[PDB]
Amino acid sequence: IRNRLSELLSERGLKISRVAKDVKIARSSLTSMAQNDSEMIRYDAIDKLCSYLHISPSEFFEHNPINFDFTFDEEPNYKINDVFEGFEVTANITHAFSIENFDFEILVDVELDNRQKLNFDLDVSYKETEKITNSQHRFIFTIKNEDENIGLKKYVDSLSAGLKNLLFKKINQKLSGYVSEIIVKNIDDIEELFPNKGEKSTTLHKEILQTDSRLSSDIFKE
Amino acid sequence: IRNRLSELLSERGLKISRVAKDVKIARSSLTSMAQNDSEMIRYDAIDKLCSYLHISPSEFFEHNPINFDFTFDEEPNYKINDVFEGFEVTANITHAFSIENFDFEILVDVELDNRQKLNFDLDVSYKETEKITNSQHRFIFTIKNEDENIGLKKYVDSLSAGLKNLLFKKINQKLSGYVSEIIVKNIDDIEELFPNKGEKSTTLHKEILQTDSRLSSDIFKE
Amino acid sequence: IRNRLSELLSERGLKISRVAKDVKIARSSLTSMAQNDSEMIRYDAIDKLCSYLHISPSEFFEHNPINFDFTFDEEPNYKINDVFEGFEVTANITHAFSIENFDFEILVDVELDNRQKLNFDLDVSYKETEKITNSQHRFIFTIKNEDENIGLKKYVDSLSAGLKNLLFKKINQKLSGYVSEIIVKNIDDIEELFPNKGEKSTTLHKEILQTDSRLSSDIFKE
Amino acid sequence: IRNRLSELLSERGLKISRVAKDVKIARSSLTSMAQNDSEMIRYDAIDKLCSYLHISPSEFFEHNPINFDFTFDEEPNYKINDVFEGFEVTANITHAFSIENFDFEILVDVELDNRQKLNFDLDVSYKETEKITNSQHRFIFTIKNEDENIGLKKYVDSLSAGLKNLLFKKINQKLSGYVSEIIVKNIDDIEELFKSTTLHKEILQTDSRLSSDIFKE
Amino acid sequence: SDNDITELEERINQFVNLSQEKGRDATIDKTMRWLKISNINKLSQKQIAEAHQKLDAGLKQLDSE
Repeated sequence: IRNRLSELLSERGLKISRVAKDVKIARSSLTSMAQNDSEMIRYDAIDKLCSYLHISPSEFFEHNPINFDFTFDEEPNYKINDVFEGFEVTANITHAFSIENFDFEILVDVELDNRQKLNFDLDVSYKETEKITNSQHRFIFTIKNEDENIGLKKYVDSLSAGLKNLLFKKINQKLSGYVSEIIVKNIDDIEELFPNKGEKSTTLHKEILQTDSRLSSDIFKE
Repeated sequence: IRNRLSELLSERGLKISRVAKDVKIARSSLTSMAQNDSEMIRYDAIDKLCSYLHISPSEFFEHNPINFDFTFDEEPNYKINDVFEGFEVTANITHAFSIENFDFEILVDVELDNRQKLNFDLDVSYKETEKITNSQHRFIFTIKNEDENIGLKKYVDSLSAGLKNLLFKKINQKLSGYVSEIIVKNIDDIEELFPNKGEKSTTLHKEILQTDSRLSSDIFKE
Repeated sequence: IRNRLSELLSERGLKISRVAKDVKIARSSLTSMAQNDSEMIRYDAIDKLCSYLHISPSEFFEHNPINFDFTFDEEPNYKINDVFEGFEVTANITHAFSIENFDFEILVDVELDNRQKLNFDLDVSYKETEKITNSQHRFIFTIKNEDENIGLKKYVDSLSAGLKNLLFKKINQKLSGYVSEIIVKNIDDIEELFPNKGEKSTTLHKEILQTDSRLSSDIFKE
Repeated sequence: IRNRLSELLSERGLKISRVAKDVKIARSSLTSMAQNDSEMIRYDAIDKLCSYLHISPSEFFEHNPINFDFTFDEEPNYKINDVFEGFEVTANITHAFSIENFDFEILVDVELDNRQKLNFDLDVSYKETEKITNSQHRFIFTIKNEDENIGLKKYVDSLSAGLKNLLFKKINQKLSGYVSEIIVKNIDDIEELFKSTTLHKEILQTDSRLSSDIFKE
Repeated sequence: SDNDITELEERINQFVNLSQEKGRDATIDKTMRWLKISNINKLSQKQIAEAHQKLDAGLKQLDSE
């Protein structure tokens, strides 16, 4: 689950740097652990933080027994047309290529407190290559059978907002990694001849891996 | 703070192996984490255990805001006579050498919930090289000013029995490491020519490092 | 803390050279120690000066128990555009480059007489590259959250004017060193091909290190 | 000038290590500075100590406007007798040799708070050798003209006990270096055959102390 | 372009002399280093024109100085 550090210091009003100066914990590690993204934590860290904030681990750690495990299709139904519109001169994923379609199945083995586990199948298809900035884009996917997985949404929204955001992050990150992996195997290296802004030269590979595809559906609104 | 895994599974009656088969966590790592000795843990690990045991992290982690930080003398008052009574032929620390005296100061900065911190000085002297087995010995130390640090004992016993045992472990381990470090720098290598039992050949260095010196005083009974 | 030599000899009307001739102390060392900048002092020096001025160390050492410790961001939010305006031909920091922005956090752990310590966070941003002379410039920074640190200012102004000036010096010097360090790592050597006044040829590095950036805010007026 | 950190800690019973941890200063430096042995002090050190001990620098630095300066004769009146026998058994300067005479005048200026300063001349002659240890013997010099130094005793004991001890330490070191410089040049090194020491090194280690009614400690 | 190299040489020497007139030590090798040219005699015309831009700007700045 996730440490409630972000919620804790938001309530306290303190800053990560201020906490780090107090508990003698490295700023980078502490700020990363402040975010729920960190997958590992140290007992030293939990001791120092719980003491500094004068709180038991109960408040420090937010846990919901409902475990959401996600599995993706070994082979997806993916078609990626290659349209090389000067990607090397303009670093836009659109200029490098375009997803004709990308549909596959995401199996979610939602587990309650009891070992009883319910599996939900998600027919997820690529919908649009949303352009967040002129520099980078975010692939957007959509669940065709989301109406079938209405019970899944009931379970998702049954959790805390922080835990809901943590799931959304986990889903987005897994999906991004999966999509970037598939595309990088399907699309040849398209090195950017001119560094972007002249600051650094990044190959299409670096762009697609950097590209973060967040699923969009009523199942996962926030 | 310590994970109460040992207490949790003792209450449940379950075995570490049984839990590992259930939560898909490596037996060695899980059994080490079951002991309070582990200094690191994973959010995935706490998620899986809290869910398996159907309990909030409150029960999973036991935290007392009273932090006991220990510091040792850079230079101790140590005298170690060398009496080489055939250590190579008989692997007994006594055969290798003997501590004439080993006294030094252990500063404990006990911190309450408030930043108010109280420091207790421990005049700790070597008392006896207790022989746990015919193979290995445990150095025993004693606090001369333990009566002065009666307030420290009041704070120690004010904690939970599990946390008290964790402190005793931490103190013993730090003291062992310190003593072995000093001795190994003061005593030349006395390799054991004949492997002990023929199973393996271990040098005096390996024996003293293996040697675990546990402090003995009314301050720390259990 | 600071020696009051400057204030002492200003009151006496005597000159540093005159004092040095009297107490047999090296002019350079004594004049440096006359300024509060020197961080080290000799017992012989305090004996000779206290005797010469016929005063107890009370009047020599101005001490206020309020300790102001300053810490800076390991990584700052700094953007430094490079403008190649002939720095070599003209030794002006503006000609070498320009700070687009330089904001970061300065943590001040103000400590009262009691160990109780209060930490103040300073969002400090580069404001203007003030040109003190045609030869050199002083970078000027400003505290965005200075209004939040109004209590800090209350503590600053609660000290003596000499001690206030000493803090301002310390803050300026730390800030200058920090800024020059960051810039010298970010900007390549721009050696000056033609020496100005033919006295010496100085690389931009020497100029930026020589450049002294003094923070400007209502927190620190004098 | 007398650091009272040492005295202050004895007052409060605070261990040197405890203070060093609290004020984030090296134990070695703090203990060296505790008896005002080091002749250099950091502004940071005194600031931290004053804040930590809740004291003004007045209770740390004790200064008596009075100043003492000691000048030794460029040429002393000394005679040497070298036995060269018995040094070998165990480090012992007395068996190796001894100083038959070592009478010399030391010009001491006791400066008052008023610019005027008082010059007092004390003549110290070799009295005997102190067997502080079998390894080390400290030469003893007695003041012949203690009559001229009656006011010297009054000024000396007019200072605080710590300051007196400081003076005694300084004069002892100065006398020891003076006599060692004078003697080592006229003394051939004797190897300590019975970890390796040369009679020269013995001379360097051997010190000297002025035993007189003017300086009893 | 021997006519261009004379114009470039005259301006760079003029720049050196003005620097010396300003009291700033100047040497031709350094002003050549500013142009970062290996041989002034043999150079592409566009580079002579590009060099001029450097010298004229620098020459003017010492005037302001």
